[PDB]
Amino acid sequence: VSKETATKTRQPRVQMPNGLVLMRMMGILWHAVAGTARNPVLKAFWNSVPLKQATAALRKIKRTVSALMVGLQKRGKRR
Amino acid sequence: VSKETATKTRQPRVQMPNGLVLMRMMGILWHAVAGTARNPVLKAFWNSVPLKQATAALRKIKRTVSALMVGLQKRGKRR
Repeated sequence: VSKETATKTRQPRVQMPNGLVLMRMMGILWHAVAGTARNPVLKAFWNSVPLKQATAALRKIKRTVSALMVGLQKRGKRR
Repeated sequence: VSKETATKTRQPRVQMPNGLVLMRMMGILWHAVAGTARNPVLKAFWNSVPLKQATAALRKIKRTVSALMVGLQKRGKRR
């Protein structure tokens, strides 16, 4: 549920599947470095983030975002 | 100065340099879908934002952030 994902993002006890948490970790860090947001339990999990497994997601999820970006451009001109 | 940029994130009159404003657009836009925070300044910038040229610039930065993670791995084990 997208409505749920939006609520779970930046919410205490973000203990969810690895494939889901690793899809929000960098998002939070993006604003954490230059902005705000620093939850105790979040920090603990972040300090426990694997090395190789992190890069594996970095080179995967980011590609999908790029694919969709160009994908929508293919349907920019209809009719 | 991260402390200086921090208070500029999601702040009105965010007329930052090309590479700087893009970094903000690649952050707040994500939160706008997974939460909230939709400033007219960003909406206007995104409205007139390039399509084909965007993917290229974004991918360029996507590499750097991922390279940093791998770079830290080479310094995870000190002595």
